[PDB]
Amino acid sequence: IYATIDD
Amino acid sequence: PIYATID
Amino acid sequence: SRRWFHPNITGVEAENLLLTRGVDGSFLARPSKSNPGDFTLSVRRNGAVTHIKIQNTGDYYDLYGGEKFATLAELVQYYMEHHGQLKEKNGDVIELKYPLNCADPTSERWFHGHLSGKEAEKLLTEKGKHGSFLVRESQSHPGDFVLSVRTKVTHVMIRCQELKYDVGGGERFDSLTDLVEHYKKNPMVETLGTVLQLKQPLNTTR
Repeated sequence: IYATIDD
Repeated sequence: PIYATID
Repeated sequence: SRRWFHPNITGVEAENLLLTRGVDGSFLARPSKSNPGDFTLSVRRNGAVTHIKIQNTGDYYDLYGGEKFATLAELVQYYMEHHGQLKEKNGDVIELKYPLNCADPTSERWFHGHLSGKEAEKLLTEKGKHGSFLVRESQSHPGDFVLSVRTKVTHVMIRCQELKYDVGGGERFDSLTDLVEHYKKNPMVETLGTVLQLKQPLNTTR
């Protein structure tokens, strides 16, 4: 599973 | 940036 | 589809692309901006560019008129191979002569182009170190890209929307190399704690 990135 | 039509 | 379909551009960028990289008779297809998810044929004639709308009905494609087709590629083939079937309001004929190829987003060697998640995981684990990274095309969301990083291997979607490159949100970047250079200096953090350090590239071998 591809990964997510928040900011 | 103009479109067109054939018909 | 890369020989003639450009998923991340607009009428304006198609114009510029046809006028710089192309010749009269050069054409491409692209997503529609005035009605998604129709498609649009942009064509170069006698030094200028015209845009033709393709209808997407779900069962076929046509040009809001004319013959109907199962695929976009069959529609494009038809209008390449039957001359005079495409005429403006003035009755000028539109000729679809030369497909304009969708160029790669960069020429740096960490870009692997068509390459799967699994092929990336193999190359990186059996030929990279911790923090080895590459970029490839997305097979789950064609048109997008993926940053593949050794840490186990993590995949981060790179979205391309209106010629901008972001990592799902945050700063949109001019070129794919701006985004990569920027995230080497300033590591990104996955939302499970893992820091995705881009330490060294895993370059293509040919």
